[PDB]
Amino acid sequence: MENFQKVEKIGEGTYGVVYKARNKLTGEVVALKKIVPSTAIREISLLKELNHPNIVKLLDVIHTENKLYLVFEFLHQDLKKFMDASALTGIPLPLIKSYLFQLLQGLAFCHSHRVLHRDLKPQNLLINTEGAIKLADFGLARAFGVPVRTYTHEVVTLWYRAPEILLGCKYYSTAVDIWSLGCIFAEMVTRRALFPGDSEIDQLFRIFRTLGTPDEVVWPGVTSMPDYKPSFPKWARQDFSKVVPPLDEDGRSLLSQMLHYDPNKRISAKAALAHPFFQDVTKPVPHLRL
Ligand SMILES: Fc1ccccc1-c1cc(NCc2ccncc2)n2nccc2n1
Repeated sequence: MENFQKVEKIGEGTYGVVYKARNKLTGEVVALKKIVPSTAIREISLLKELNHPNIVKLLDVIHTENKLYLVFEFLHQDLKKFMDASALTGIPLPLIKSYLFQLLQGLAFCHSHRVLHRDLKPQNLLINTEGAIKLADFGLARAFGVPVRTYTHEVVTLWYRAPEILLGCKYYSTAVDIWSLGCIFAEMVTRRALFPGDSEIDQLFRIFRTLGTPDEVVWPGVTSMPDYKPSFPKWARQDFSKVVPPLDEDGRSLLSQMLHYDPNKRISAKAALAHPFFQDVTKPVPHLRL
């Protein structure tokens, strides 16, 4: 750690403080994350090779005196701040589309290596002045787990959590990231979180109020999952035209596929990239005030 000068705290992450820092040597500006069982070290070490333009680069791992630090490529802003700033007029559809397209490429690459994110949210989707967006903290959930509360006791949000996780599936898949990204897509479009649950049941019931209570017809095997209760209320599914106006039919079609209940049938990142919604994708440059 003597090789880095902390510049400022840029966030309180799931696992510890996140700092902007400078490599006293090279002068490189990085993000430094404070987080060790050998299994966790091996998993993190493998992430050093999971390189892609839409994945925040893991530069190095420092483990000294039993304290662990991850060193990442630095990006200047997150999607949460950008959405808050763009709220009066909303993020233009071409930019939402470019961001969704890029995020799907990051997911497709990681998922091809069977690496999950598991905790996508606006706070870990990072943007630069060039119109790129990148996913931060990919693979960390498998290495360290996803706790109920962060190191600062902050509640880890449930808003983007896939229903199979909430229903107690032990061996959930890459589909959980597609669900989270669908929730984020809806939020960019409407300027409001889609499912802002404040407990596991409120999260689950919010999903059900919009998408309908799942049953054996739409999700074969759902009634067998650990946390499924036959006493869940039965809500009817809402039309997406009500849920995400004024998104066009291509976007609604893709969203509906990203929010399928049955994880085996939820669209993959690779298939989503081919959806007609991306026929006219471009790469606009966002207005960033840093
Ligand atoms: F991914 C994260 C989760 C939670 C907290 C921070 C992060 C977080 C935030 C950033 N940069 C964005 C930024 C820059 C300056 N001020 C604020 C944010 N960065 N940059 C690389 C990793 C990272 N992780």
